[PDB]
Amino acid sequence: DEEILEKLRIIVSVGDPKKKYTRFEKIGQGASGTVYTAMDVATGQEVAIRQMNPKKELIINEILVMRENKNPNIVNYLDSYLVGDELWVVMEYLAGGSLTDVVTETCMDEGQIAAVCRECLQALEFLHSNQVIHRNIKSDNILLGMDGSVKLTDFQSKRSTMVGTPYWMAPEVVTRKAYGPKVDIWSLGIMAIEMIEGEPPYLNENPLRALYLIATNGTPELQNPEKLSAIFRDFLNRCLEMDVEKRGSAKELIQHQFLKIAKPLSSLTPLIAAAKEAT
Amino acid sequence: EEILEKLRIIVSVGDPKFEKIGQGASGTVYTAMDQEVAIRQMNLKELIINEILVMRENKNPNIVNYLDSYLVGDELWVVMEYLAGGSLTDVVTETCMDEGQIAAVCRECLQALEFLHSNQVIHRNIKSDNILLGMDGSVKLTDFGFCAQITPEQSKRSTMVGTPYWMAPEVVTRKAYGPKVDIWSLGIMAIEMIEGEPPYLNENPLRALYLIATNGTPELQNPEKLSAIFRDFLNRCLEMDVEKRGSAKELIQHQFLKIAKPLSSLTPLIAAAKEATKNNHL
Ligand SMILES: Nc1ncnc2c1ncn2[C@@H]1O[C@H](COP(=O)(O)OP(=O)(O)NP(=O)(O)O)[C@@H](O)[C@H]1O
Ligand SMILES: [Mg+2]
Repeated sequence: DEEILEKLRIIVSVGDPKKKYTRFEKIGQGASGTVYTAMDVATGQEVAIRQMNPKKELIINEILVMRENKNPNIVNYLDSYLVGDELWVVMEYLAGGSLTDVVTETCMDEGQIAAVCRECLQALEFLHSNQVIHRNIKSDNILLGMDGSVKLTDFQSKRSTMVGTPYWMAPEVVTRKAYGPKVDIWSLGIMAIEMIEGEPPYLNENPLRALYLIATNGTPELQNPEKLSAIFRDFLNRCLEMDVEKRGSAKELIQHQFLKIAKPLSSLTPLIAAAKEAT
Repeated sequence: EEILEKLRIIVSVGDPKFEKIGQGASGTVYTAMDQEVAIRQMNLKELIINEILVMRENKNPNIVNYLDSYLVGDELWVVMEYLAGGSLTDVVTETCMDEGQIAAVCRECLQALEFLHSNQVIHRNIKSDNILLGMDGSVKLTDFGFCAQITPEQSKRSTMVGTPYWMAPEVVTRKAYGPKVDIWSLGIMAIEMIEGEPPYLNENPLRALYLIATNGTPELQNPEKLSAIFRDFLNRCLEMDVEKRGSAKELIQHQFLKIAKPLSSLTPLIAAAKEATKNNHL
């Protein structure tokens, strides 16, 4: 408990978070811990707060790592507090909802998809340079701002029965091989397909059949290949190479020509407006 | 929306009014009482609805008793009977069972299956992890999330449902299949009881699917250690030809079951498993 506490108390701030924040509202769904949205009473900034507390954790190290390493395209650590038999971690939050609501209720054009893909690749290049693998690049984990900001958020037994379909997972992942950061590039490709088709792949499959198809055939079958520009199709091909060596890195894909048709992020705000109206 | 209203409509809206057993996935499980009772909580589909409805409508002494359910939006609760003897997995994984103890478990499982199959229900997820044990050596089946309800109208399924290592070949290859898929899975559970693990467990789940699809009837590591009668029972459970494979009704009459010991013979296995688990944690 010594090492554990002391490191906290270096970084954790003094004060009562109960007075610094108002308008708490549950949204998680912790584990691990419970996650609320709330508002800074001094600045009006809206934040997300996770309250938790404990077998052990890297918690302190991640916390330390994320306080030292921030990036505009991820939701960043803001502050932390030890509150009684609890720990509170305060992180950034955005009010424009998830990419999956946009994907579900609108039809994105290639310029908008390129804008999103570019923001995500900026997050991924950053994370990968810090030896972090997200592992869950999917529309549910992309948060949008009212100004069109884009941030990544939220970053097994063989005997267990599979419940959800792990549609975003790379072949090397589903076949339980050793794997690296490029699994995130695969999931990005899947997410780009989701944006253009308006729903994730494998929707009509059992988890096991989907698992088999991913391992065996790799990329899902494009429902309507004719509809995509050559340059978008090239970008997808680069993301969804089954051979990890041939698959692009985040750094390389940042240079891809598809990203150069990206609209300004302001082009996403009409999509957020549609999605909120729809929901 | 529709499915969640359906779920809502099954649920009791009464006052549940908090010991812990262990936290699984989908979601985490807990102990309690009000008669000793076991309660599950989860906070999000049809699998839940199916499980609840199928359990409600198919009560039987060899099936874990469903009691009630209460939903709180957010989280959802399912209340079942508590079996304090743990799972058959703890036993096969930490102890050696004799043929008499194995026959006893097989008999009880076959009783559950004959009942389910007679009610047009296929379990599709038979494995030691889904067999729970009472402190008196009771043997009960759970986990009805993946069960299929068949009809003369539609008597077969073709979907890859189950857990790879226990799935029958006709299931993994997406052929039209029926209740006897459960008999295959029971045979694999018998292999767990002999060897500690189902075949191919060291392989990744997809490798296992391929091996099942290609190998068919799995081979024992040491067939010579088995009695001829036990070996015959296994052969009948794991026949590639569905027609030749035994039904639950048929296998209940098999000579292997005649050597079953009293269910009391299982409590020393439970004790050993408990002690082993304690060993593992320290
Ligand atoms: N009615 C019950 N009585 C006693 N123990 C139970 C009961 N139901 C579940 N358990 C146990 O409580 C734990 C619950 O976790 P759980 O996820 O339900 O099992 P698990 O199957 O091995 N994980 P999963 O593969 O996702 O189902 C397990 O260890 C079970 O053995
Ligand atoms: Mg189970």
